[PDB]
Amino acid sequence: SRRILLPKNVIVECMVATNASIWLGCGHTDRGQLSFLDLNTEGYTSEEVADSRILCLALVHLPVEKESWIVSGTQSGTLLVINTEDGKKRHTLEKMTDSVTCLYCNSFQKNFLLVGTADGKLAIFEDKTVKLKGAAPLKILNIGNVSTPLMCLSEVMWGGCGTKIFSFSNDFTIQKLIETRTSQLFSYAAFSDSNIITVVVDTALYIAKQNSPVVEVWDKKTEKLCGLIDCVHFLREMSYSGRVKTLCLQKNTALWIGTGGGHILLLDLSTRRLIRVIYNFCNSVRVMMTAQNVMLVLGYNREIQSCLTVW
Amino acid sequence: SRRILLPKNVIVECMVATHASIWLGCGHTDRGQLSFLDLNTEGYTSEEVADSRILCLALVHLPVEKESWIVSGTQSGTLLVINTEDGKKRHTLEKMTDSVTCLYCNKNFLLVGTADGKLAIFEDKTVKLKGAAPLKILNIGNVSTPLMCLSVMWGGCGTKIFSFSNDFTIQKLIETRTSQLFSYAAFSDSNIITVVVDTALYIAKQNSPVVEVWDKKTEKLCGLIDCVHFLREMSYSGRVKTLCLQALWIGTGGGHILLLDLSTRRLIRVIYNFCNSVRVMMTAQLGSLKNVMLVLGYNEIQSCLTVWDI
Repeated sequence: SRRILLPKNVIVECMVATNASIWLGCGHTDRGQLSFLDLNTEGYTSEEVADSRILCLALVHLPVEKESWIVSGTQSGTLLVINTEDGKKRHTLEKMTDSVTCLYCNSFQKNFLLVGTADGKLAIFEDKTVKLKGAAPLKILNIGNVSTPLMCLSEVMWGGCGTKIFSFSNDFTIQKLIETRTSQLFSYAAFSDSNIITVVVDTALYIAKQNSPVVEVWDKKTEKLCGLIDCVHFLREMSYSGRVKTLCLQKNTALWIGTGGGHILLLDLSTRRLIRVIYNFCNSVRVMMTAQNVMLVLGYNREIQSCLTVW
Repeated sequence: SRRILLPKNVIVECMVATHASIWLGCGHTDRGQLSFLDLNTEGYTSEEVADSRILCLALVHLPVEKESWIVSGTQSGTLLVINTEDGKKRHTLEKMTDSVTCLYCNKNFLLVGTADGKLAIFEDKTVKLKGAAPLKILNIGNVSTPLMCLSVMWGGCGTKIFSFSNDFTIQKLIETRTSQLFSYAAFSDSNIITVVVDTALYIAKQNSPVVEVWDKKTEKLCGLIDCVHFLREMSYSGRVKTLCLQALWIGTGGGHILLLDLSTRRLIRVIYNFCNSVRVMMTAQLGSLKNVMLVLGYNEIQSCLTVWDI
């Protein structure tokens, strides 16, 4: 477990891992700046590659043809594809009608690039088609509207659009559509009327909402509330907001929760709840993800100092 | 609405009103101290009447024979009955096997819940007889599940809600620990301290900021009210101490009082820092057509009784 300090005032919007290194989208700038961080040497390099802020990143790897492409989704809707080995090899896919708010690589075996936009749409690209300039998506799913951003995808595929959880499979048709805005069992109603920010898929669906300390648990079959995890009460065992910022699952049993503060919770998902709790791990946990085995946690302190902890 | 300051360092464990004045059990003392407060003159008098702390009060009124008796249940299990008009008329009913933790007036009956999970029933008249035995004793729980609230009659024993109507059968027996799946597990694993019955059951648990709402028929959770989250619209504990129906009043461990709607579970009113700690909140009839709201709080201790009309 070591901490890697990023250059001062660097803000990280998005992050993807691959001498291990990571690609970063920068949020301290209104244009599209792509950064590269060597985890072994802690070296940081960046380049302006697009006209609008890079919101989300995805790494498309082609085992045949031996090529890795880094895909940047931007605030203007542009999908910029850049070659990992030769930066002079870069092009743009079809422009989205709104900002790109989600990038996921799925596999069905066929691999795909799923592109969620801010106007509630989900564009699907095939593995190979990412190499082609001006490439069009195989299909576009109109799941929401301009007011329901599609912000998270997890793996059948589950996703969050506004206050709705959606599911889709091979044919890319929306099978399950679950409205989470209403439930009589809600400990508090105002938290549940927020956009879903993250979805982790285990035996049940564990979702988090914007500016909400309550992780909701919904059932895949019955499409109803399974349970509630109130981070405020777990933290208090006292002025913590408990606002959930990120969810990360372990091998099978454990769930990491990064809160608005620097607090990280580790709960068991089988018969009890609380395993571990680290207070003031940073000032604010922003991103938490697994990579290949390894745990990456991006937090920031505030001038702004972003840090990447890894164990 | 007017507030009456009790003498300094007086602690009120239990409370019952009559017509206006109130009877108080004192908690600042290890023996059984009964106090009397005139709501018109704010005059306070007290007397040591028992050997152990008076935990509960009940006022048995007999319309025929025209007699009012004040019954005190104590920490040793003693049930002391005293005449309202003549204090020299006092006696003791059958000793309970453990401390008396609940006294309710319900043909009229006196229900006596104890700390070892038992409920003794006395008839209206039998309260006048020295050493009188109860009509029946229901063993609902055990030494570890005290019976602490009564409100058909519903009651709370440990983490279980029980029901009974004609005194010889426990009708409903509902385990409320099952709500571990929602909001918080440690809060739901606590003894029920108060129960209010309107259409669903609104229960509160010891050291819990979550008022649970259960269904009478399906015997399952209807909803949850988290006082911490309602108060935050910041270090408030939100620990519920008292529930009252009017709308639902909630007095918290702090000095905070919430007034929520039932049909819609929406927030009507919120009074912050009403005192340092709300302890009791109840309705009383101070005379003919006189419905009144009494709130006992405390603030080195200063207990106060706020009183307003409904």
